[PDB]
Amino acid sequence: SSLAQQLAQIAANSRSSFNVKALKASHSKSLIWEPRVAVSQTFAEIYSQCYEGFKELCHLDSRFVPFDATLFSAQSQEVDRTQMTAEENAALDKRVDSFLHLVGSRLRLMPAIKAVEWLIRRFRIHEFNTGTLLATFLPYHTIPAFVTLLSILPVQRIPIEYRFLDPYIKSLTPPPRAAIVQQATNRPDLLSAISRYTLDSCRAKQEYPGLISFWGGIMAEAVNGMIDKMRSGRRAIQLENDHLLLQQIGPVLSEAMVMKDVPGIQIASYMVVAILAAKGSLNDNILTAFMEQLVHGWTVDTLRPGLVCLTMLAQHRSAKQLSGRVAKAVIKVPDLVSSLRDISKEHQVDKLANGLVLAFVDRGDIRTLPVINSLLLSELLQEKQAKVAYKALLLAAHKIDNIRKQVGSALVRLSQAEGDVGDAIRTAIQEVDFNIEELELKLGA
Amino acid sequence: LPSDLDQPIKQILIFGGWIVACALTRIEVWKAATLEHYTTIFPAASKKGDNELTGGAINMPTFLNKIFVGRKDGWVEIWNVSTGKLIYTLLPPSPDCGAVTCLQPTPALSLLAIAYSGGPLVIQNVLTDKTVLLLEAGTDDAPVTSISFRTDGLGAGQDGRKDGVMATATSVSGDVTFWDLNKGGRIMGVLRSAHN
Amino acid sequence: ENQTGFLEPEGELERTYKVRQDEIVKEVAVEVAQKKFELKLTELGPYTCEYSRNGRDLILAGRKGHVATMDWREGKLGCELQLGETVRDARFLHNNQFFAVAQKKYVYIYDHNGVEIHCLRKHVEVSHMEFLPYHFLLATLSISGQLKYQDTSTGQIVAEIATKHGTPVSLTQNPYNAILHIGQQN
Amino acid sequence: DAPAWEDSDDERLTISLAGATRLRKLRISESEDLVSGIEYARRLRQQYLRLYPQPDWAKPLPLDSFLRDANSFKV
Amino acid sequence: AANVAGTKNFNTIRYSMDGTCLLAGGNSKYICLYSTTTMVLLKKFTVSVNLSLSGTQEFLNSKLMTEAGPVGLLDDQGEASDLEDRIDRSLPGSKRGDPGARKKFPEVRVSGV
Amino acid sequence: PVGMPAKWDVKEARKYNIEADG
Repeated sequence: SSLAQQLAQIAANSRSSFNVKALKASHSKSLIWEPRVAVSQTFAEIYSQCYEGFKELCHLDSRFVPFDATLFSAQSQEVDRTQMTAEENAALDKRVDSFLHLVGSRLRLMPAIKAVEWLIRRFRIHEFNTGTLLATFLPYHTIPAFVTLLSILPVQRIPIEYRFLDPYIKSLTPPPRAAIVQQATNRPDLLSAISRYTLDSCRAKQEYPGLISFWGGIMAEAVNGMIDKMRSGRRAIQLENDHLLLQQIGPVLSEAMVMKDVPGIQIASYMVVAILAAKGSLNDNILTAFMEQLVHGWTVDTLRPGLVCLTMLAQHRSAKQLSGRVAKAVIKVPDLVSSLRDISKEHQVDKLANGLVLAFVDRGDIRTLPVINSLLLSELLQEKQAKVAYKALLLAAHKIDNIRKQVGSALVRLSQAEGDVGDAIRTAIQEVDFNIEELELKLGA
Repeated sequence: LPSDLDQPIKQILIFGGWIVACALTRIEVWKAATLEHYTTIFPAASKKGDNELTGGAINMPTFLNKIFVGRKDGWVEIWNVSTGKLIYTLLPPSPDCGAVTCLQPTPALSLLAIAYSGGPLVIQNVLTDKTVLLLEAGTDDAPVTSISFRTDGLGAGQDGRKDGVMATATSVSGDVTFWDLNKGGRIMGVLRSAHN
Repeated sequence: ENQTGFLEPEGELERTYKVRQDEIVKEVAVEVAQKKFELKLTELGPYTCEYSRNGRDLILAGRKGHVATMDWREGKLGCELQLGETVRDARFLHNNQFFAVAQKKYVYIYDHNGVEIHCLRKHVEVSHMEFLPYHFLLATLSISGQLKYQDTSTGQIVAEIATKHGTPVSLTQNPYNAILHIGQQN
Repeated sequence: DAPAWEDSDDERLTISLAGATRLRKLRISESEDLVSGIEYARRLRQQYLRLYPQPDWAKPLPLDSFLRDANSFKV
Repeated sequence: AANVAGTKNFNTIRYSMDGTCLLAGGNSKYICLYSTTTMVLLKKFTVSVNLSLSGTQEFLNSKLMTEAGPVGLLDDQGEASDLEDRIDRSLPGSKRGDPGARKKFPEVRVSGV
Repeated sequence: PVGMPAKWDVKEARKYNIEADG
């Protein structure tokens, strides 16, 4: 039946109805009205009700006024989408995607549902824009409006990535987050479609906390399940699986980490980076790439979550020192040591503080000495890290060719420190076997 | 063949009405309508090594009578093959990368992809002499040797509906590498062990 | 209501016969750009297309037997059947309900599901057929040169004419007179 | 975006457009026969843009540089 | 072809003029030449390579199977220029000869050795 | 099932003939 297969593909690819029963069914598919009423409704009744809904939506938010001129127009009562050309259809698709990104925040409200019902019953968005409509209803997958949209969706018009929804169309129940997350770990296409929808919204600054929390939660659980799948024990397969995970993730996180204007999606990308650095055993250069981009990316609004994710990233590294620009922007951080004590009450900041002290000591600048002194007297490092940091400081003092005055002032303050850090510093002096009084009287004379 | 040809003949290139043979340090050019010898291009160098024509010569599509040769030094020299005249030279960026390993015309107009032995792939306007993209595409031990662009019109951008895909391979490996050239030129996949 | 379609060349160098189907499909509306398809049926002879006289359903018949009846806009097929022997010409009757296929010896008329209603035994070796739409006559040229008009509604052959000279090469039907232009071999 | 090098031979070259059947399609009017090399290359560029239009990549961040660096995907 | 029963027997057998080797042939492509003492098959022959006959290869290829049966099975008499070639004077169900005798792709059988 | 590849057919693509860069 190759002819029946070719004709089945033609009938599935066809878009306009060609017999009266097909026109009546396609006109009967609605969100609000039952089918027995929605068959016998002209486009003046639908436009009156749904324009009352759009008047309420346009009085709520200001930015619906171009759609007042182009989508919800009295002339747009009459336009048939299947009679315009391909470029008119593509521009109408752009206008519809912009309205759906705009209306996704208020979609629990009956004005916004009336506006989406106008788009569905006039422009047939459930058939021609199934991707954007299904993606903008996906963060509301626990509501009866999503159940009704799932009821009126055509089956073969859904994209391949959203074909987990077929049992929930056969039995009209809302799909659970376990089903969405499990299909996100199995298919990279569904995770890429959700992340592409929310990043395309957040570039147009039409974000809302429901969408941001939705994407952050599903990418966090999807990266969790994806790491638990990618783990193999064989060396070359786990190398290739880490590379495939990074190639599937990298654009999304590389944009959502440095999206400065949207701190919610920035914090959600920090959450995904923290999961990726803790659970997945990655490499040191990948973790320095993540830290350098976070350091380039933070604001004042995400500074303390950025520092938490930075503590996790620096903790799960095998190398001991940080790569420059990380230490430069953490110099630019306002209250470093007090914030690190507030984090170290719950998060073990020791390797970050050790790498910070080493990367400051590797600078020959002398505007880092209050930060070095505070990080040493902080009680954040361990005894061995404090000892090797002070040894590197005295070695830098021996390597310098003023500078030595501030160096000796810092060294005499660190030697005359009070507690266990001062005990370990004087013990480090005793095991490097070099006298205090030489450089003491050399700087005092 | 000319009488004083004592070199192996590395590649052939037919365009216009001219067939062009890059031998090793020498280009012999015939006219194809009559299959007759026309002239001989002699690139020159100051050092002994830098004269060697590794890589090859390629034509750009809308460029009249011009071959683009790569040298053992980092230079890509444009040669007008009608009058046999060196018309421009374009220098390698960051000159630590030493030898032109290959070069291929993009589907964009007057943009050439030069691949150096030190690692970088550059794509450059060859009349503006201005670098469009710079990509650290190879290890210094594994130089990029063959590059080819997808002239389909789609295949990039994490959705598959955007163009700009380039495959590349080194001779020391057996894996090809696909780049999406859109944002900055990221990598999108590596097909591993395509051959032994 | 509707308007007649057209295309007119704009410049002085552009000419109408150099226009590609991809250019037409890009410039035209989508409900009519859907209708530009292609069926790829390779193994069952050269195919023969005939539309119904409203253009709802088309029948296409291969030479080696493959006769199918489809609603080509809605993309569903009403019937498909294989028939074994050769097929000279397939033709819809007054509706898309009945069609008539010229087999190796007889013509056969079939219902909408493809269930064979009957075969016409007086019409042997029919090579060409034409259905008058307003009379209900089905006019068949055999290979021997005999032209039989069978009334489809009542079921009796009206007038067997014997074209005295040669096998006929072609046959068409004037839609205004309902006279038959057959075209000979001399 | 001024062109760095200029050819001196394309001024001198001339090419008949109505003679060749392949070059027939890239004239403007039904009068253009003999075309200099610069205008010939311009029509040839227009025709290349007709066959394959200019893609949108032909018109930094640490993680993006990490992704576009191919020394990171080693085995 | 492994499950076809009917081409698995020897319809005719003849001894050698020596008396040491049978020769055996049935309704099948192969002629067997057995030894009558050592009881082994000395040599097997193939009667025809001719693919216009019907049973000369035990694995027919799927290129010749359309959606209407095999391609060497559709009645193609109607695409003939001559009437005496177009007429089918065949009788329904006549295995042993009829003067009609369609005889398109006849079987391979060794009826006598 | 969805996500399965179809048969391979050579897509007709118009190429720039390079015999006219002369």
